[PDB]
Amino acid sequence: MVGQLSEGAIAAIMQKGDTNIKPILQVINIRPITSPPRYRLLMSDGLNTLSSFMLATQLNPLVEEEQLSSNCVCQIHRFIVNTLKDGRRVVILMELEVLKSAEAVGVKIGNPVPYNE
Amino acid sequence: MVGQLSEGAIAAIMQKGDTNIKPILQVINIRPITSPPRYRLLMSDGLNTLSSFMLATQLNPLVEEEQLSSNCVCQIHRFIVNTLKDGRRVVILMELEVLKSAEAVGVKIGNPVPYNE
Amino acid sequence: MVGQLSEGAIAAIMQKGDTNIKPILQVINIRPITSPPRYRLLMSDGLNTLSSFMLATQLNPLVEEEQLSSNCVCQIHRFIVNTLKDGRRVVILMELEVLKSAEAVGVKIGNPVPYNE
Amino acid sequence: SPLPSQAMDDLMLSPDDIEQWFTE
Amino acid sequence: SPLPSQAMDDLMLSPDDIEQWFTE
Amino acid sequence: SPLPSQAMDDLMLSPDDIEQWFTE
Repeated sequence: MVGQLSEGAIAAIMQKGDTNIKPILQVINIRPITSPPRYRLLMSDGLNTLSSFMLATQLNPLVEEEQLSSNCVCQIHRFIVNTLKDGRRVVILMELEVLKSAEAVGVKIGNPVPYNE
Repeated sequence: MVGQLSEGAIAAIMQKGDTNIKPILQVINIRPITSPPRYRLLMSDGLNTLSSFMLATQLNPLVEEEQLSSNCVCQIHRFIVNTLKDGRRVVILMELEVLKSAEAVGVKIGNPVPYNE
Repeated sequence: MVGQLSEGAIAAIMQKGDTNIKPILQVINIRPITSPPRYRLLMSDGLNTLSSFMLATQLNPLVEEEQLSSNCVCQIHRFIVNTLKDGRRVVILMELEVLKSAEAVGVKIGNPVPYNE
Repeated sequence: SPLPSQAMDDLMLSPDDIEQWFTE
Repeated sequence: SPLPSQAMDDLMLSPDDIEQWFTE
Repeated sequence: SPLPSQAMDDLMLSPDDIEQWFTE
């Protein structure tokens, strides 16, 4: 099941900041931040979790229609990175495809640990 | 590519002098000042450059082994600030990690301007 | 300080699309899009911000010489509007004068909200 | 919104704006 | 850590994670 | 500027920066 996620993608993005990958990740948690709500995501690549993912607002209908929800597996097709003053890298998801629904997956995959910031 | 650097970190350090950030910066230039040589650095956070960075001497092997070199991107993990009589703030880098090598990055990121002292 | 910006200019341009005004606006952010780079701008008229401003390339030297930069206040002397298939109106700035530098102004003026497209 | 030409608008986000998603 | 932008990270805690502080 | 500790800042000039004084 972990073989279904892009182990090391989070570490790669955090170290290199490159956007030339299309990682498959699991949504662990989604929270709105109140114009359209901004959704923040805690995502997993099976190895690490990271809470600095944000959704571009065009993707809000995926959340609102319950396609993108906790435990679902999705592939990221386009993202950008913005690095804050303090060093945290924020990953803004621009295009993504849900591969497998939350109910199809049904649980957290594996035992990912927070990325060490 | 600028989204890879901690825009505003330099200004933050110069104004607040706080050390509770772990900024990602690009090395622009390194010069030794002649005990171990002391390296002085002109660093960029994408927005500003600043030439009052100094390396703690335990970090000298990173320079000497060519890991830390002009154009590389590094994250600062521990630093201290010392403010001179004249107002300049010197930033002494105690711990850092090279994220991306000079050859991987290959050029100055963006068009940073000197911090206005 | 908001009394220094042309409150309602953005809404006027977006609704009427007329070019017979010479609004005073604040630069909030500038990003190059890679012939000469094309700069895209998020501008404010104090009331609204809008991210569909573009710079004619003859104005690139103002950006490159750091006259036109984030937080500066400028007056637009000539512009054109192009409306995309999807309804967004792009404002291409042809002539402008910087009135007050970024350091003179020093902060975002007021609390402008994104124009509701 | 959402319009196709708004796809990449977050490229233009003020660096302060993003920080504030995390602190406010 | 700790970074200023991590201030509110506990907003993102998996509801199971918090339960486990109390049972494990 | 000018501050006494900035006296020798030109030691740190990017080699490209100096070239550009002569070509631009």
